[PDB]
Amino acid sequence: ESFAQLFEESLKEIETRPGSIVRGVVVAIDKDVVLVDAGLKSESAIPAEQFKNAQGELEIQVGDEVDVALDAVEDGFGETLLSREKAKRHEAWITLEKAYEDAETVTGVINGKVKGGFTVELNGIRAFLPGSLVDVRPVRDTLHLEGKELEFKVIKLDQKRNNVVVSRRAVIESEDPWVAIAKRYPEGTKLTGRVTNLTDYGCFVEIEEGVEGLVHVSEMDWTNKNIHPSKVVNVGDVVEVMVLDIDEERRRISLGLKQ
Amino acid sequence: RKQVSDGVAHIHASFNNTIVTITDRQGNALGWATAGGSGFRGSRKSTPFAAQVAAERCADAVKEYGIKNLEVMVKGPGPGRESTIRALNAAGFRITNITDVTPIPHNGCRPPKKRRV
Amino acid sequence: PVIKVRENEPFDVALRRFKRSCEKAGVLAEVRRREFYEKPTTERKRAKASAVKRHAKKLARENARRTRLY
Amino acid sequence: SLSTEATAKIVSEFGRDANDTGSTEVQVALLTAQINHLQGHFAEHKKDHHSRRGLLRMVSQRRKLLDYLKRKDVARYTQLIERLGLRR
Amino acid sequence: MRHYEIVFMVHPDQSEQVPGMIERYTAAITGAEGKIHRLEDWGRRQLAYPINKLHKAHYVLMNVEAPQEVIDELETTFRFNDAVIRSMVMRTKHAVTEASPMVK
Amino acid sequence: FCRFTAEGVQEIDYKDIATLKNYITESGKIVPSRITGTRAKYQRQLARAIKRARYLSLLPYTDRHQ
RNA sequence: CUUGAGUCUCGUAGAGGGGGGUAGAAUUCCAGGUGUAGCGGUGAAAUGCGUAGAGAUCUGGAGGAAUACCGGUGGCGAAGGCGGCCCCCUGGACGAAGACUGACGCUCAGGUGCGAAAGCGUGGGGAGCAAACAGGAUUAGAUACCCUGGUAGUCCACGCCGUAAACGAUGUCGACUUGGAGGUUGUGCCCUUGAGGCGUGGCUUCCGGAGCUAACGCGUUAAGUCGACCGCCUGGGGAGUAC
Repeated sequence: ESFAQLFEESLKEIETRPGSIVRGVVVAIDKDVVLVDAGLKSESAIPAEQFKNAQGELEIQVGDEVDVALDAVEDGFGETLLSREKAKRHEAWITLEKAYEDAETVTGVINGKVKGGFTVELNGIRAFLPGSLVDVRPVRDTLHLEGKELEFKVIKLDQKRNNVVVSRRAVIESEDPWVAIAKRYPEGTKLTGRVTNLTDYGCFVEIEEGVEGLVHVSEMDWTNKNIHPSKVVNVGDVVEVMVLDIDEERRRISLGLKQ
Repeated sequence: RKQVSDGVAHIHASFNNTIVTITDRQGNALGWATAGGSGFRGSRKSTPFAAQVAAERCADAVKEYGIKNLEVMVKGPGPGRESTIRALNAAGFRITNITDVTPIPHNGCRPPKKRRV
Repeated sequence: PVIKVRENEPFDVALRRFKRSCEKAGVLAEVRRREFYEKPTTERKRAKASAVKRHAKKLARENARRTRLY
Repeated sequence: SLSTEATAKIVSEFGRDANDTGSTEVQVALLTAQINHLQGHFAEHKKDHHSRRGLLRMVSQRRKLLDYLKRKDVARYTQLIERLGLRR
Repeated sequence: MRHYEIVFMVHPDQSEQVPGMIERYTAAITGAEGKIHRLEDWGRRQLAYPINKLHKAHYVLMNVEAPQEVIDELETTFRFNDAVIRSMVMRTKHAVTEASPMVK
Repeated sequence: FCRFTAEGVQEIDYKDIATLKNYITESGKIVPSRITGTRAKYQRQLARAIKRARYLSLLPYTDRHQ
């Protein structure tokens, strides 16, 4: 009756758009496709690679619940964007938690700087930070035992584009993209960027707060022309890339991957 | 002749023939060479190789001036564009600036009519 | 496309950079375009035709894609 | 176009209520004034054809209005044409 | 009457004469009960390209609510005056009293 | 992803040279609305501003000219 | 009487029109410097320009014409058409609310006006381009295509001409009939918590349903379902010609 109308606004009230409410129960597993049902119009074709943790093998059997993401509806048939990004929000929440007590503590282990800041990895994910953040002083973890255990003390974060440089060792110590496009500029600043869509000439890795990068086909590997970028890297994956070129005018930052 | 350390190389690259002219920084031409002059005619002189050899010839010609530094100004569309500069480099000048100086009007004069072939 | 060779920069690299700059400018293309007079009508026609082609590529092909080849 | 103040003045004079504005007579007056204004312009600028089209249209409209007035109420029309000095 | 925005560029050798010129311009505006809402000597400035062979010039911004006759007169003065290289009287909707982004 | 919609500007200013400089080429040319992602309404205004600047020698018409 | 039609208020976007200024690039020519044998052109050549110093290159000057980028199945205009920037004069469109007028409307034979390009007249101008013309090729020939030159003309003023595949090959005005993806330009609300969310108007591009259609296709911008008025067709040629 209005039973159904009320039930509709009820079901509106008991779901939200992003990957927030851990609701999809894994109702069929087959390599290489997981699939859930979070109270959406259809079931997700999940990769297996959004769900294996830190050494390669699966972690969740039938009935298990992770939220995914949304705001994109129907490409022909199907429903979602991946739950792994979901996870990013959780990471953001832990990073935010720092603010409360002015100190987020986990483990951060940063061996080296792709682009001037040691890389820190938290749980499954690994992030890149600006060069200062790795060390509190001028200590430098190059003399430290390789891939050492500390935590991360945050030095610097870019707040829009996601780059976070964190503080290893020293426990005792405690319009918008395009005007100032000189931060990752200078010749070869390495970046960690998720690829988006590979347009048979390109790969379109673009992460640093509303920009566009290409890594088109010529570098990508150490073979030139026979490569076909879909075979050689991925879809949706955070990779090794650096700038090689910026035009701040005809917004074409032309990144590379042969480095 | 007065020796000069730094100068310009003007590379007039047409569809039919490349012309390389080495000059001082002020404008006064020191030497020049062409693909047509280098012993290439018609099909041959409208090629990168021809351009390169013209460039080489030009370089040879301005040996007595003792030119070390060189800025390149590349004009027009042609094969003799990249090749010529490479040749120049080989000949052994420190290439300082590489400028493009193609005359692009901002819609000015009417071009000649389109060929019917 | 004005360029200056950086200190301890290779020649080849510089050349490549220059080429890239030129490409960006679209100087050669521009030159090609202005070689001969294009009647206004012709210009119009090309533009519209090109647009049409683009549209065809975008939508019809997308529709095709939905169905598998084998 | 006709300046706001001028328009207001025109309305006040011819319009009975002064808030009315849409009275036939008032409208006619407005048209007439505009036409008068544009005469000066068109003396200067004889090749301004596009602009003249608008003027022509306005004139036509005025004529129509006059015609309408005539059938409805003759005396009023007569008065109007005395005021404005319209030959017909 | 009509809110104009004027920017004129003086020859850099006549930079010491500029204030007087400005004053004169103001005076004329005042004469016809014209207001002058902002006035900004930008000073000596490097030109993006060398107009009339010279590389720097002295820019003056000036916003004015004046009748058009006076504007015309001003324009005429500018054209004949050899100190002022370029001018650009340019209409505006409102008074725009707040300062320019290059002054700030 | 237009800047002027977000800022919410009433009119683009030719005097605001820095802003303009983001939308102009290394070669001096005005950058397309595809690349910048500027809104159409604003784009025209921006172009106009640039043109004005060029007239006032605030921006250059081109890189080569002198 | 107020639903059609119009008037008033405030805004909005616009290559809409007319007039007058100005800017920068590029071509051409002139004067001069540097410099030395080629340049130019084509499928390949030659005519042509060059040692009387060309081409290249730099400096200065003259003058005309057009406005790169922006720029878009974008915008404006009744159509023709309209594109750097600035000012002056000026026409239309749309939206927001109200207020007013009170059928004042629609269509239109004759009539009147506007009407690309070429063309004509008189007077200016003349850089580039280029009918005609000349030479060089090509060819069996080449009164063409290609090359080197090149005059009317293109440009401005004021007149005339009154036609174009002046095309959406689709008269104008009004009403009604499933949808989707855009673009552009308003405007109301909403925590603009952000580039957004939900509407509501105008103009516009593409796809497609019913229906229609000889089919192709059209499809809320109809070529569907209807009404009002006008224009026009009646086998091909002869002929849009003769008188």
